[PDB]
Amino acid sequence: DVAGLIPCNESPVFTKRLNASVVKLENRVKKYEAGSPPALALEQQIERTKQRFDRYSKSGLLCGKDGLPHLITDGRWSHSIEFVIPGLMFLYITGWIGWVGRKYIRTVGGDTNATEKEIIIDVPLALKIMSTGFIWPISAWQEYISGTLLADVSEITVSPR
Amino acid sequence: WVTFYWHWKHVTIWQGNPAQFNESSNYLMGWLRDYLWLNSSPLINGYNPYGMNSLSVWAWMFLFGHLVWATGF
Amino acid sequence: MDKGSKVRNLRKESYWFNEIGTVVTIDKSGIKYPALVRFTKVNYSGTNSTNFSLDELQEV
Amino acid sequence: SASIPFMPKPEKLDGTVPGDVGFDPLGFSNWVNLDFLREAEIKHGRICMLAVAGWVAVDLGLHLPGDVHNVGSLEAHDTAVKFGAMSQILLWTSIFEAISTVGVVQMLNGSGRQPGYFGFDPLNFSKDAASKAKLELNEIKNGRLAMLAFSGIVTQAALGNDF
Amino acid sequence: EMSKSLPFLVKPKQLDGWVGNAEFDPFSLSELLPMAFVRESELKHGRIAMLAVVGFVVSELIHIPGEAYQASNPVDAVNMVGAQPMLQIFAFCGFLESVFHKGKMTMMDMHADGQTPGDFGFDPLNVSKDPAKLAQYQLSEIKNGRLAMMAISGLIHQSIITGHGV
Amino acid sequence: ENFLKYLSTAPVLLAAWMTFTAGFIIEANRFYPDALTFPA
Amino acid sequence: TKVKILVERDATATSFEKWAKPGHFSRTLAKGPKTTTWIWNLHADAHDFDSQTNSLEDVSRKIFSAHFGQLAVIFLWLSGMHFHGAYFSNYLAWLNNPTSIKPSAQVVWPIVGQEILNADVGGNFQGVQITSGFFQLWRAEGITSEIQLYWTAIGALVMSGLMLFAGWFHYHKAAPKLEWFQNAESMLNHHLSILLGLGCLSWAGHQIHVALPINKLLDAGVAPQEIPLPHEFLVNRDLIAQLYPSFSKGLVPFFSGNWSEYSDFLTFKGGVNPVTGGLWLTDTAHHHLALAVLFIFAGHMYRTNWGIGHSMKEMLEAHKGPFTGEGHAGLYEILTTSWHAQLAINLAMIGSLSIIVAHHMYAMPPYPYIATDYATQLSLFTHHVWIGGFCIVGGAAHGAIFMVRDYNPAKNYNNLLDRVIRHRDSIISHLNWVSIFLGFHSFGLYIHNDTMRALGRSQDMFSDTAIQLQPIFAQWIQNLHLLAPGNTAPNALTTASYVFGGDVVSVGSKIAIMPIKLGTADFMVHHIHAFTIHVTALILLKGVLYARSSKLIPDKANLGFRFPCDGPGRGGTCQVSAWDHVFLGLFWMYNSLSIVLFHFSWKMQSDVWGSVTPTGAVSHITGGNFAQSAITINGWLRDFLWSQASQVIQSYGSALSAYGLIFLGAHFIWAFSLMFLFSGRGYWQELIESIVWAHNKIKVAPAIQPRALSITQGRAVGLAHYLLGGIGTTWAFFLARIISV
Ligand code: CLA
Ligand code: CLA
Ligand code: CLA
Ligand SMILES: CC1=C(C/C=C(\C)CCC[C@H](C)CCC[C@H](C)CCCC(C)C)C(=O)c2ccccc2C1=O
Ligand code: SF4
Repeated sequence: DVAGLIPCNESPVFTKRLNASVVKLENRVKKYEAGSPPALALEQQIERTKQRFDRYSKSGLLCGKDGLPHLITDGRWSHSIEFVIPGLMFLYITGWIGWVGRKYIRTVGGDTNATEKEIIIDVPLALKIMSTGFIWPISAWQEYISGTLLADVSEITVSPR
Repeated sequence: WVTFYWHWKHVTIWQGNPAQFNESSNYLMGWLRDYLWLNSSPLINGYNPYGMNSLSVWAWMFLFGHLVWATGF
Repeated sequence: MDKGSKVRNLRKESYWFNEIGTVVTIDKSGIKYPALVRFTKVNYSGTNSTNFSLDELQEV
Repeated sequence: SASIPFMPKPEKLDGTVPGDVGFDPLGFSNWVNLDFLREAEIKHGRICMLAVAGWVAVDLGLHLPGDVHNVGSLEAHDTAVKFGAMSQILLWTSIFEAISTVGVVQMLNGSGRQPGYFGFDPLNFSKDAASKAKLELNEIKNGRLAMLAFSGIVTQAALGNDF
Repeated sequence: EMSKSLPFLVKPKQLDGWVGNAEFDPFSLSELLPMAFVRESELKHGRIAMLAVVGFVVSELIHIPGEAYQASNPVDAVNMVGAQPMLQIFAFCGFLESVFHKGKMTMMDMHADGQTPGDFGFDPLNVSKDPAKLAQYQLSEIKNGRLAMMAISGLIHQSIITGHGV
Repeated sequence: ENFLKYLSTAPVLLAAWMTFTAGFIIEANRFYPDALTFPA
Repeated sequence: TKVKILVERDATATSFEKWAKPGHFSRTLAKGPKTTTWIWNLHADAHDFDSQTNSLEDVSRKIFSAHFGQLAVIFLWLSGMHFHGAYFSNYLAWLNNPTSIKPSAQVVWPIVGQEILNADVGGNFQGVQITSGFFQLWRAEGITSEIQLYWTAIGALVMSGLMLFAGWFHYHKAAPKLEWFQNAESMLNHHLSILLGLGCLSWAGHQIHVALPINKLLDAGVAPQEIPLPHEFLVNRDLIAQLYPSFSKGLVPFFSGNWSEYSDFLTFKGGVNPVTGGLWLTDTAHHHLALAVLFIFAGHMYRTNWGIGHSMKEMLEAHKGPFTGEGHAGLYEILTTSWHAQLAINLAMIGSLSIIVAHHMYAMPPYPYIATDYATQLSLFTHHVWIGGFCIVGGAAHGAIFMVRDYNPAKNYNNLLDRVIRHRDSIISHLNWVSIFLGFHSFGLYIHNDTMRALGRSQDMFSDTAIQLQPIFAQWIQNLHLLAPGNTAPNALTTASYVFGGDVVSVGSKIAIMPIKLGTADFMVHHIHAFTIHVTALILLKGVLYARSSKLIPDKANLGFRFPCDGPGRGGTCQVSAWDHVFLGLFWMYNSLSIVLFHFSWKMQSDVWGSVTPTGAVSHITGGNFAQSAITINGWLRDFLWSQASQVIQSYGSALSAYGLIFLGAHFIWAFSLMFLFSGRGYWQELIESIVWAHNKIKVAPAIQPRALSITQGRAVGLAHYLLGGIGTTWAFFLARIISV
């Protein structure tokens, strides 16, 4: 439903696209003997195309007048699968990365050779830190409420501030 | 970017096949082919060895603008 | 204030403004900017020290 | 110079390597670690002794119960790679070879490990009385013999069935 | 002064005061990580392998009414639909891991003061009577845990290739 | 020691880690290809 | 014995300690990174040996071993090419039916749908069509089997290993002393008599004994299976006597002096082989034999250890006339005491030679079935043209580097270098005038034609049907080359190339090579080429001459080779160094070579490449629209770029879709380069300051302080991305335009 979109399960244009892909692959494979490595590769491509289209039909995506799936990203829970769920994953992964990185910066920073430890990573310490990122949200919130996340106004600035 | 978007959408609407934009505006090759390459044919043909037409002045100005743009570099 | 004491910079034009630097030497022989200070970070010129007047340093 | 009496007295040789007789015309040892060479020679010799034993064993005898073993030694590699036993033996030999690579690196660094020391004496054929040096000379010599013999066997069987 | 399990390597250090002191560490991963955390991980993997091997053997013997019957476990777990049960058990496992670790969640937080690896109290059976018997049982636990890891890996993969793992 | 320290340099570690990330991403796309949207 | 071998044993210890201390080579970078600029410097001064040690011996030992490393890399590349031919290519199928089967030696894993790039080349094979002409090269060598390709790859791998070992050995174990390097006479003798003389002799032997009979059998229609192995042509002489009944006599004619008896397989017919469309193998065999003789003779010219020979020092000192003061006095010291001078000469010569190779290979296709492979011809021509331009500009840059660093006025008193530096103003002023004259006249011809065509005054243009500018001199030279066979080259049966005149050589209904007529469009485009070349020479020569000093900066030499500026004083002093002259010369070289490649592509598509009918009618790719459309800028824009860009833009959904993707990516990178080219460092430094404040506010602050790219690095990055984008755009354009065939 949403913005005049008909589900791809009952989209004639979607089926026409599937048929066009399959038929063009078949025309391509018609110039190879059955069982030839090229023929097997093309048959596997045909099977993969059919599986992709079937998965799209079964997933619940919304098709347009052009027959291609369209994504709804207004927060609709029924369409969270399109954007909300992966987004969270991203914000987790990157979060992890970021947090881990920050920790390393603040771990080797209290040394005379802090610079020398950035071109040359301390792999043991680096992996120690990297293994701790799965709780990055909790640690980040604890630091935020504990005042150890942000620096005070007493930091570098410019003539007009 | 804004003027390209306006012009291509309106051109497709005027031609009577707005589906072309809806299809080809999702990837950049569509912009390069269906808008710049396709719609410049009546322009670069302002004057050819076979003859010339009313658009010859616009083709000359087209090449002139290209030259000035390059000279800026 | 004294040799080896940390001082927060107050020179507005300085590359290490609002930063902590260690005092290296202090000239008691008059001079307008007698307090030599050294910072961890190098400025754009590659130097990491400068002379300041005691009025341009917050003590700690 | 030993054996070849007109060669230039092999350098950095003798005093070690029970199997040595002083035969180093090219003398690679001078410019490369002797420990690495000893390890390479011993490993080649062991592998090839097993190879000779296998080739003679495959010679119309001791075939495994599977039907695929009606096949002969020459075609054994192909039938094994198709059957996948070859890939598995590759897996296990690779595991052993990595664990031994750590040891080779340690030996080169100066860990004090002897070239072929793998502490493998289940029936401890070796004894202080037996004399490890006497036991090794035979090991190294029969290993070199097996190296050359297997090379010959495979080549002249690729020519015509040795037996 | 020389290795025991692999008598062609130098005996790794930082491996003495530990129950599973068979002196096996060719790639020296112990030197790369804190011993306490990684041994605790050994304990966890071993315990999970024990539970999994027992659970796979039992399932191929008896089942639960209406939870699917007479099928290989790797196939039955796939046959669960909607992820309704697996998420429940996942949350329960997280609950218990949090309870046991007392909030010292990650490796750096873990082993804060003592946090002896894989203790978590929970020893109602009379133990800690003497270091001798306790260490004997601990060594038994480690050996059985490693055996369980190998057994479960084998059972699950052999079920994958075949139909029924046994 | 020296060889491992060299392996710890920024470019070597970046190359190794990016190769690892590309590898596991490629494998994930190989086993679950054409993953526009999440399974129900 | 003045020439002798001198080495130092165990010159350098082999250890990894240095590998963990990046920047050890330079004294400034060895202190560790304070800012990110350090990082960039470490990759910029890595191979600047001259700036790492003050001793020439150490620089020489580094250069020798780095050359060994380069040879190892090249051998590894050859091994990879040959191995992919043996295991991943359709070489056998192409051998059987070269005309229809499309060469391909690369296969793509199906991982994201990229398997579409596996084209239906033919021969029951799918892969990426290659345009490196390796199949034609291998056929010319009479490979005829994949075992031979496999063993070629194995040998290449072993040779790469040997090159690596030689580099290591000649640095760390036996490093030749400086006196060993400073042997120009001995080095030239050894490189001419053996490297180039015996190389030619050995290749001629291969051709006579391997390539000739195998290719003759292949041309006769013998299937590769029935062709006996090449070694079979070395044991039984009669087996070769059937093909060339002059072996029967053996080697006795060679020593008796009756070389005429070898005319069976040592011919001078020239032209092109009608069957394969390439040069006759016997012609190439005689060619390489003659070159081997000449190189061996020339390798005995220089005096090494026995009195006889030439001393190049005396040779140079002797050549001096009234107009040039001391003549070539002091050039030998320059070329034996500074690697930059030698590198400048060698790079200039290699670049010019690469361009000559590109010009000669298309006109006289040397390999079988390469002429009709339009995709291969175009790719090889453009590749070698680009390589030549890059090498020429590099020679200019290193000449400037020599002038800044290794130039010593004390040893260059009133010699050629001194006098050139002393009338540099006149040289540059006249080069400027000739550049302006060429630009005005040549490009204004195009502008005039465009204006007249836009105004409808077609009778006032510079066209064939209008005011005519016929390249009369080029036409006269073409006529003389046409008439050469039998009159000025009596023993040559056919002209050197069919470009000048003659029949239409077509293979399998495709026009392999045909005469190229020169008209007014050719005149205009040739003068455009001359204009661009003159401007590039202006820029680079000005950079070289004014590298040490100028009326702006009398002491430029003290500032170094590459420096950003000398401040905003004296008006402005931006891009005043010789490095910046190279920076601009690279742009102009890219422009000129782009024009050259467009000229070649359009001319060949419109006038040479095409198809023939059984009667003999010719139908070219674009219908001969070059004469009346290559005379206006709008004509180039419409009939060449817009018209021939259809393949790239429409390649989506086919095996050539990769070319469209690369077309767009090259456009993107080219546009991206403008960000560095136009902008300056201060803006980016301030933006980075704001971003660093943002990082610091969260207690994230790298110890290595971030820095905006230096001015010189900004220019270098802009130029590199500009060149990559342009080259990639034309690469995709040509390959997709010439692979849709
Ligand atoms: C771990 C290091 C780290 C952390 C925590 C952050 C965090 C942040 N950056 Mg910074 N940044 C970093 C590295 C880092 N950055 C690097 C290496 C670059 C150079 C390419 C930049 C360039 C940069 C710019 C230009 C901007 C930010 C901005 C921001 C903020 C928004 C997030 C964002 O735009 O990311 C953007 C991230 C990038 C563009 C590149 C990140 C590249 C990798 C993924 C990060 C380095 C990971 C590294 C391998 C750590 C390894 C740890 C291991 C040794 C244990 C946030 C404060 C923005 C800001 O000011 O917001 C207010 C902004 O405008 N960053
Ligand atoms: C025989 C060939 C040859 C040799 C031996 C040298 C050697 C040298 N040159 Mg010369 N040079 C050459 C050819 C050569 N050059 C050519 C052909 C040009 C014309 C462009 C130049 C232009 C040139 C200039 C302008 C300068 C040098 C400098 C130097 C010195 C330092 C080089 C360095 O540190 O590398 C560092 C190498 C790099 C940082 C690698 C960068 C490589 C490019 C930018 C990227 C390549 C992209 C790749 C091909 C495709 C990418 C694909 C993409 C999709 C990823 C050194 C003496 C410098 C100097 O001061 O010497 C005294 C200097 O200022 N050279
Ligand atoms: C397409 C844009 C463009 C144009 C037209 C020019 C033009 C020129 N460049 Mg520039 N250049 C450009 C782009 C361009 N460049 C870019 C992008 C770069 C960056 C790399 C450079 C970098 C560069 C350098 C580094 C150098 C030049 C040089 C030259 C001159 C070559 C000599 C010449 O042809 O004089 C003749 C002039 C023309 C052909 C311009 C067209 C004039 C037409 C034919 C006639 C115009 C009508 C007429 C004037 C009517 C008058 C009346 C009217 C006012 C009403 C010329 C001034 C060189 C130079 O100045 O030394 C010789 C030089 O050294 N250029
Ligand atoms: C954008 C820009 C910058 C800022 C650009 C910077 C700091 C470069 C940033 C490089 C990043 C951090 C590395 C990663 C880049 C790519 C993701 C991949 C690596 C590319 C090569 C380095 C291998 C300048 O400093 C500058 C200076 C002078 C003139 C023009 C400019 C200019 O245009
Ligand atoms: S703008 Fe840049 S290059 Fe020009 S004078 Fe100023 S600092 Fe130097």
